[PDB]
Amino acid sequence: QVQLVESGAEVKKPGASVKVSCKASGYTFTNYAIHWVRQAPGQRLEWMGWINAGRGNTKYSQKFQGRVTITRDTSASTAYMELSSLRSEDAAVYFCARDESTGDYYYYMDVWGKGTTVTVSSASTKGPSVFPLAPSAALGCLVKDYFPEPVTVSWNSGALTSGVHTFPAVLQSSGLYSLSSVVTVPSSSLGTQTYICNVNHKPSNTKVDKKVEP
Amino acid sequence: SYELTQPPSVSVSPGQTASITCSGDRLDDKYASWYQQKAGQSPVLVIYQDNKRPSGIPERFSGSNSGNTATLTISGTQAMDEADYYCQAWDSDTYVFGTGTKVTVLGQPKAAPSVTLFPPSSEELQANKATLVCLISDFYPGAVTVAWKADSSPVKAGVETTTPSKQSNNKYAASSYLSLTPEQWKSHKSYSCQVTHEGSTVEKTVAPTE
Repeated sequence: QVQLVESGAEVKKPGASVKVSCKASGYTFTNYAIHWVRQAPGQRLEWMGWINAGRGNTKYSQKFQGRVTITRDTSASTAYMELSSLRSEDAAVYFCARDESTGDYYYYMDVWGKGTTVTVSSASTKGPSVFPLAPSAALGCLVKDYFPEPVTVSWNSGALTSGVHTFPAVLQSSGLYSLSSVVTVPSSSLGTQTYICNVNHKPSNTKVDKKVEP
Repeated sequence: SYELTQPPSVSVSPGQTASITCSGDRLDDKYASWYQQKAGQSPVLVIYQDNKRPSGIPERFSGSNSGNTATLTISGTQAMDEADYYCQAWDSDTYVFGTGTKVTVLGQPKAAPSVTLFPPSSEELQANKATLVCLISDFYPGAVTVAWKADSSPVKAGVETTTPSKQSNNKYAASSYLSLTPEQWKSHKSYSCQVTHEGSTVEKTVAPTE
């Protein structure tokens, strides 16, 4: 079917530039325009511009002050968006979407991509400190002060899955992330069942196994 | 530039009819489209050219454009229709999305939050740090507000709180952290995490002397 696939998540410093691609499949790339739309955390969708994949002409939102360049590669079925002089307001999810035609008739988008995230921050890679949240039942792990996203948390090397809720991370004023994982367990199990949370932060190559005791 | 203004929120029970409006200048001369965006998903086109429906979109979505107001009507709303809804139109070579409307469908009965407050671990305190962790679980609807108290005064520094997220039973959980120094933690009689859900406040309290 018609599908749009954006490239992977990016982590950038303020002032840098980022190039996101959108790979199109399931239709004739050359007959449609591709839109770029962004969404900052918790905010409205924001149109950035479009390119007619056939002719190559473009239209840009004037809000971006000529910081946006949209291009396409017809043999690759790929549209590109380059955002230069990144600043923290550019940290957002970036969607590509296909126009109903070439951006000049009914003015609606019929197919959307999955979106990709661009993080913009002056923070440097930092591994987390992992602390136990001892029971007294609910117990858990606090994964504190890391950058960038993400960390993954399993329990007992993945053996324990029911009653586990790993929260989305918070971004603190310091620029560093923090999250926690919790398990609700039966009070009987404490002191006989072993509970170990496994924290992996691939950008810093941090692996920590923490046993959570009463 | 051109602006498309939407009400920020609509709350509805399953079966009721939701109406989302979108106002814009000369909207009557424009084609309006509507996109549905469920939590953590890409937008989906539900209405285009004011009132047309794409294939696969439920027929309970309908649209109208009259008197410079586009209106998205969801008849007999279902729980799965909970989403953000965006209006979209075109003006001066610019595609414009509306401000967006959060549509809440009260699908479950009201459930008050369970609150669990963890003090700083001794391991954290030995690393010269201290974080209180407040877990808020099993509540519905998904909206909650967190307030921290040190003794009885409101805490306005060091607080971060996650946006609620569904558990595996379709109730919501939330998380809140109060970052302190160990000296600040150890020099107060008590700290409390106060969770307000539908006008009713749940509280938990911890102390350095426990």
